[PDB]
Amino acid sequence: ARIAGINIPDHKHAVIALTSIYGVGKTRSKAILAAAGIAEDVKISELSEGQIDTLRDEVAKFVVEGDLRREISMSIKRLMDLGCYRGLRHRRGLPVRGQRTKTNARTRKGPRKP
Amino acid sequence: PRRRVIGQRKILPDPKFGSELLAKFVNILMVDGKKSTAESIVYSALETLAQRSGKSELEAFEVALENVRPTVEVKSRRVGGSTYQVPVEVRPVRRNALAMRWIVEAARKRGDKSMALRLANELSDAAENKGTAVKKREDVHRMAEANKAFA
Amino acid sequence: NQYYGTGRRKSSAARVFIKPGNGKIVINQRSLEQYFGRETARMVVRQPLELVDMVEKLDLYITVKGGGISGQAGAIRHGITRALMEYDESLRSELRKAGFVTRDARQVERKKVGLRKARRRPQFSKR
Amino acid sequence: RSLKKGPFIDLHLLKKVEKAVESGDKKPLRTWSRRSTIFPNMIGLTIAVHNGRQHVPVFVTDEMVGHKLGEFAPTRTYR
Amino acid sequence: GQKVHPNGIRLGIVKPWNSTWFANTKEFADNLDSDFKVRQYLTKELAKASVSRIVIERPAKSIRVTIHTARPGIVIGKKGEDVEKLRKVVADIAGVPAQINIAEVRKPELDAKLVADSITSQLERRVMFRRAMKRAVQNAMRLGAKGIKVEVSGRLGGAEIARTEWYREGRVPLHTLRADIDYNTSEAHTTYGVIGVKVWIFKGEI
Amino acid sequence: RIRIRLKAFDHRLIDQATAEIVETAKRTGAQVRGPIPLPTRKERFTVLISPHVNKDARDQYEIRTHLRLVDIVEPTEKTVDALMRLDLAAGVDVQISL
Amino acid sequence: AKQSMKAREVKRVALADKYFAKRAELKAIISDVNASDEDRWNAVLKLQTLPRDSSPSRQRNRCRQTGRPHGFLRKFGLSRIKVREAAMRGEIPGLKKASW
RNA sequence: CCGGCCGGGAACUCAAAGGAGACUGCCAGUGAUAAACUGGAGGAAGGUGGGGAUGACGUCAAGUCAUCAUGGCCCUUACGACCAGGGCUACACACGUGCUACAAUGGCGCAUACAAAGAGAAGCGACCUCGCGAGAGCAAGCGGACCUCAUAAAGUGCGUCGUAGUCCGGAUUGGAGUCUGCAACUCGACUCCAUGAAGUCGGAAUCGCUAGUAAUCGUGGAUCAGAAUGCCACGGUGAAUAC
Ligand SMILES: [Mg+2]
Ligand SMILES: [Mg+2]
Ligand SMILES: [Mg+2]
Repeated sequence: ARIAGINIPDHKHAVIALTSIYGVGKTRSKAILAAAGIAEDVKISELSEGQIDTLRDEVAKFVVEGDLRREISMSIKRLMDLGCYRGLRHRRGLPVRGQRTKTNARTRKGPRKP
Repeated sequence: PRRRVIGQRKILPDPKFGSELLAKFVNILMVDGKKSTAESIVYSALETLAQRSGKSELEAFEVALENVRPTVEVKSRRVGGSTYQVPVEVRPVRRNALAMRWIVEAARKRGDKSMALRLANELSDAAENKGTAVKKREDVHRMAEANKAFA
Repeated sequence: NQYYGTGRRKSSAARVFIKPGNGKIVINQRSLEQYFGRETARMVVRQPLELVDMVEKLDLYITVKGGGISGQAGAIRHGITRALMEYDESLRSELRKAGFVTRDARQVERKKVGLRKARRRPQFSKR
Repeated sequence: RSLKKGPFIDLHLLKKVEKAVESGDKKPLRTWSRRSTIFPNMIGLTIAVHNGRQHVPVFVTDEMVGHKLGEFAPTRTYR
Repeated sequence: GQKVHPNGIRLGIVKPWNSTWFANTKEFADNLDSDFKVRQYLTKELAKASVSRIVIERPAKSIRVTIHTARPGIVIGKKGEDVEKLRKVVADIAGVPAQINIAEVRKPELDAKLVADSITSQLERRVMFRRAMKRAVQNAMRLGAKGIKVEVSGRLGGAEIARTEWYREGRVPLHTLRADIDYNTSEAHTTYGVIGVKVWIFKGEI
Repeated sequence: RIRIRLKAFDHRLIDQATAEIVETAKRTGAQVRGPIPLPTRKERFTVLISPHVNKDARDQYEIRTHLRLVDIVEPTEKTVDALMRLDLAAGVDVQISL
Repeated sequence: AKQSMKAREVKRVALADKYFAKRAELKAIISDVNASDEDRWNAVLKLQTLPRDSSPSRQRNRCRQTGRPHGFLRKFGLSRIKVREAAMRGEIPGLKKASW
């Protein structure tokens, strides 16, 4: 309801709110509720704050919103520093997940201009 | 094909209570070859109709079967080229499949809960004539009311 | 005493044995509702029995395998037709009228060259 | 990615810089072994990465840590 | 390719095999190359001695090479010195012991390969191809043949274009899968070009 | 004692290759066990008869390799003395495994 | 079919199995979970001198008579359009055409 | 020691062969009593009952001299020969095949049921050990209805999710890896963690299909050191019309 400072995962199950949290995904929520000692069958609207602060303390061990994009940007600045092919391609605003580029990258390369 | 004039196959009756209509009722909705779950959700939806109608299933729909079933369809007679409606008598040998077809097309509708809850509510809607397959009957009646005495 | 029911329904070998005296139906040392009492073909394993006698006169001992759940549940429907032969004529002429005694020689067609399935042609272009 | 045990270094790329770590390498090097990566010893070089039509002189900063020579070679001319 | 070889579909049915031996797929290709290269060497060694057909067998790596000839007088030579010399080279190229056996044909007009070799010797001399075909077909029909289909194709007689010519005299069942027909293919490369022959002869029915 | 495992191509060849094994072992060889069908493998594949063009042209070639068991059960000496160095119905493969 | 191609298969196969392809104690025993001694380099030191003429991964594993990289099959030794012309000519033991 | 594991039977599931039986075999009839056909019992099996290889004179002088072949021509201290490296995967942009999709006849979790066809000796590898998984050690066993690849999947029971791009769906990149073969980025695949679109079942137009077919959900082979949704193949579930 308040975790992470900004995100309100209201009416989300205990681990579903953590999968929907900004920074982590599918298994880290399970890992958090296992390291904290909570089950995942009820929404966030039933667990009191006596444990929500503990969930927020336990998630303070990973990279969070403010450092997530900034570690990504540190890597991207390493790309703008080196000059390698993934810096060249990334410095032209091109799609994001592999190697094939010629015929089918149209969603993230945008529709055809002319 | 152009040569042979054969008809349809034999219809397997249902082992619970023999109903060709019900069998077709399921096999028109059948999808993808996964019939185990379809059987899990249709007979469960019909023993749940057994209370929605108060009586059994073969008579649950006979009060509404007629409502789905019209007297007319269209077949274009060509006297130089035409593509609009020309009314003709609908065949009863397949009017059953037509009636079980449009009501499952309507059963895909009303979608908020799962399948079994909604298709039986649609059966009640044809019992009290509040379905869109019930209005399809008047729609084909309108596609027949216009051009009479064609051929 | 002991009478055998054959079967080969849809690549599913039916091997049935019938005894007189009771009405138990055990599928490969497992019971009716343990395996498929509420599943596909839940009653055609009795329809041969429920055409004449099922509940307490004749008890069954089935071992059908080699396919899918539906194939195993139909292998018995066809095995009991061959098992009910202690009154061969009265059990065979009664059921041939309704069927259930044919083999249903249905074999899954193999992959045919070109045809991307048993019958599907690869997609055209025309142009 | 690459090996679990030992990064793949060619012997023509490795040794030419080994004894010149002592001296300074004085110059670009005619590298025809673009398939190997960089370790602290090779930082500061003006090496000539193979690219076909020519060999590109590339300065090796300390930031080129876990990367191979064949990656920043202009084989993708594209105008 | 509308017409299949009218023996490849009748091989293991009515007609004899030609590479008759059992083994496993660890030396099989080594047996195959040794068979092919030595078979082509023997057809390069005994062609003028008329080899109607050659059969290969590998029983327990003591192979049997059977050579069906029409003129064995020049095959054996002086009491078998040529054959005892040949037993050496086949075993050299194959690496396996070889038992070579000559077989005989009385009338050489029973093999389509043996007459196709005659056609190959015919149409490489600037001779009338009709005088070859129409003559061999009557020479075969007078001794007996319930069906014969002889085809010559290509540059025949200086056609300068693609042309096929066939002489069909009798019942040639290239579809019925109960009969026995002999058939083989040959080419003759004159200065004009190659000339291909297809010789079908139906004698046996069972 | 001689587990005889022979493998051959044809059923009208392996039958006449097993006839001699099962005949010689009764006149000399003390009541062999018997032959079992022993289902077979046929190596079914589709090999490209294709030339540079026309992928849709195929061939479906196979090799039918028959499988049979004999299993002479008794360790009789005249069995091995009758089955020392004989090979019949060429086109087959036989072995003498104790 | 090129003379040089068909000889290039020969120059590789004459030495691959004559060399490190069987002389392979310095192939896997050196490359293990053992000490991170010079061994990690000593693996590559020999291979830098070794030609890429001799490695199991290298050769195309094709037909012999043709010289053609395609059409070959692992079990035969011959390309497709030659092996079929010998097949239905009869020169393949027990190979014939059946159907289902 | 409810593992056919141990005696035992050689009934049986099944299996490789030899046969068998399906045949218009009989009957009603508009009709040239003909032919046959809708068709009835019989009938494990109804009309070529399954399906397949099988392509008839040939045709577009269709494609192929880069599968191979071999005239004719040409070059031949070069159009021959050899090494390293890049390319074919470069990309404003068309189109042609297919998987994933465009959620609730559905998604996630425990649980749990059954295939047939294949492959396996310079090759597969039970078992045990480490790991979330990928996969690394030890490595008996099989050139094979015995040992293995290899645990089939949708399924069945059940809980939850309940309409928002939401537990739908996952891609063209980040970060850390895992194997292969000298060798993984220009150029291999795979696993995990992190971000999360398009798209809300569609226009012109157009394609596949007469059954155990379509649709389909897993499996294996080939090619191979590695390298597919594809090619070819196995089987599970299982429709619709044919006026
Ligand atoms: Mg892009
Ligand atoms: Mg053309
Ligand atoms: Mg169409």
